Amino acid sequence: NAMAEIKITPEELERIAGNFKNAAGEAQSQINRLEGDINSLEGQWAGATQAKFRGEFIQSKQAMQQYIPILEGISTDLKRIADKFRN
Amino acid sequence: SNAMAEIKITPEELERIAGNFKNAAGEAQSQINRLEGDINSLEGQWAGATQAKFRGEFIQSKQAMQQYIPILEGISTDLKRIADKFRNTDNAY
Repeated sequence: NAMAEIKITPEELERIAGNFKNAAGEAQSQINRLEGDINSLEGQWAGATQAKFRGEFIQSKQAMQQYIPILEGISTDLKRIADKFRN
Repeated sequence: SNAMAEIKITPEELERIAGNFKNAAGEAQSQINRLEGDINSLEGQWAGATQAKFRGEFIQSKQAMQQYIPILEGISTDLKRIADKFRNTDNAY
């Protein structure tokens, strides 16, 4: 009985949409904290070293800036269908 | 502290920052894994274009994390390598 398929409802869709929205927020928080770490290294070692790490970090940030809107889009799509069920 | 004035960070400080990047890479992988579980849990209840819509959007999110995670891992690994190099002139003389 424990393994029964949980049937889709608007409540389930909104719950999972929430998971995606929350994941987007956590991801943003993470990149903010890591940026702080890279900022903290400025002036603490050779400029060539800082340039390499800043460059890598900006590449990671660009990947994150693609990722977050995709998660938000999934959340929106789930909510759109949830509203259909309710209406 | 380093013999060289230009180096204002200790090996242990670099290792700490490297730990933040490693933790972040782990957390990102755990996140995409749990979201994958969610998509997988719904997939069999969708059909046609709707099923494909969610599957494809999720694949796109997974691809973005496949860019992101190795960059963070690389930063962590490289910070630790530099820590090892700086150690030779840290509190040495």
